[PDB]
Amino acid sequence: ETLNPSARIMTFYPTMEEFRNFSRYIAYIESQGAHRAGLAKVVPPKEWKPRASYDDIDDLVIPAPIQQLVTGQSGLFTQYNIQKKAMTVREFRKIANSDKYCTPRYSEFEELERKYWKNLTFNPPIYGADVNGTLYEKHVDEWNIGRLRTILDLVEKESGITIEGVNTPYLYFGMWKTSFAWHTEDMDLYSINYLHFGEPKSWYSVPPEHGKRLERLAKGFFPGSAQSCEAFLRHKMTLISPLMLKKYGIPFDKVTQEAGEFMITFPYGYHAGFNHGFNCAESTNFATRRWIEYGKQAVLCSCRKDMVKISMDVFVRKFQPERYKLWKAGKDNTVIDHTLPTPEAAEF
Ligand SMILES: O=C(O)CCC(=O)C(=O)O
Ligand code: NI
Ligand SMILES: [Zn+2]
Repeated sequence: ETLNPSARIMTFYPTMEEFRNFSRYIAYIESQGAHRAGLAKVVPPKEWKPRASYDDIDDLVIPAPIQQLVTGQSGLFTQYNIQKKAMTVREFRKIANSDKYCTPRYSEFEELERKYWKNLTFNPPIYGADVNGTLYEKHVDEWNIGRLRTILDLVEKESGITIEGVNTPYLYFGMWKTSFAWHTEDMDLYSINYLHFGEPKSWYSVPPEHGKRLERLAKGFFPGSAQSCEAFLRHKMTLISPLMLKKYGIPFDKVTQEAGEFMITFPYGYHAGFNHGFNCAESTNFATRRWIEYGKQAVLCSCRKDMVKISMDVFVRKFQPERYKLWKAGKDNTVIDHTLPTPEAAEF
């Protein structure tokens, strides 16, 4: 409980030498207590760039843009997705920067944040989300979201299963007021998010050690949804204002991600946020040894069946051989300490 005791969102500025080993640097920031906030920012070296120029993706296709309809009141909302026809990045950007959809004028972030929560349910925006692809140049070896080199790859490499968006990269083309609802990652994995260009992306995060409190709140406020899946928040449709969190004593922090910056989310870190205007982000999941225990206890959506589900078997057999027999029987009653860093952090 001694590292990052206030559990506030931390920001890191790795040197080029520190930057080169991804898994090692994650181990480092966890040794600093970064994981306790559920979310961390990493600012890459000035020298580092994922791609020389972004003026050649104009014809990139967004096959399934989503119009985000939001209904609700008193800081509690549900988001409904309407799939729109395919469109190109040009067409998206022109719509995004049009007077109908562009960022309103404002002075400070808190003003814009207020505008977001006041106008969430009006003028439904369009989000170019979940686009399969990468904007990295193929020769970039540092923090390449396409090939992060973590133990998550045991899913693809050993068992030959590709899960789109999970061990493959996703692109997100945002515009003003496009939202991502409160969620942890599938199987309570880590996620990494790089903002390639454009207006900022703002984030809310709840410390993993208080994630159960957010779940109780959500269940209380959406009792119908709670009855259908135990894990209805995994639907990613649930929006809850910071005013409501504050009212019910749920600790959280806020951070704004700027172009050229990484965000890292940690296992069982609930997060949500919105885009300030036209931008493009790239995202995927990854794992560390610490994640394995979260994966084994992750509570999954029960109402759908096509939901992302990863067999933990290969991970327990490889990294926890001494409890594999116990776990297969279902007698593994390990309790997770959310304040503990990943073992790989010992050297720090
Ligand atoms: O930018 C977004 O739409 C949300 C990304 C996200 O939830 C993540 O990177 O874990
Ligand atoms: Ni996420
Ligand atoms: Zn469900």
